[PDB]
Amino acid sequence: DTKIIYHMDEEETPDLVKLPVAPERVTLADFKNVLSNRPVHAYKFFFKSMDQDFGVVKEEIFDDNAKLPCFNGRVVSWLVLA
Repeated sequence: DTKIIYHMDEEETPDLVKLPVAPERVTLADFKNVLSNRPVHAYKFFFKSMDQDFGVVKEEIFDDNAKLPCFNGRVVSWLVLA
């Protein structure tokens, strides 16, 4: 029910995936499990979100059970190595 586009440092273009789960209740784990071909543990994972005080920001999220920020119905992410 929910589509996250994500960016890689070493890719000309962003990827776009859809997860079964709903826009809420969708969590870092969901996203991670859809990336079986990638070495997930080596990455950091930032998500575009709206902070009520500073506006648009790239929020880092590290807990598998953390809901993912949605920017206008859309989850937008950046993967980075440690």
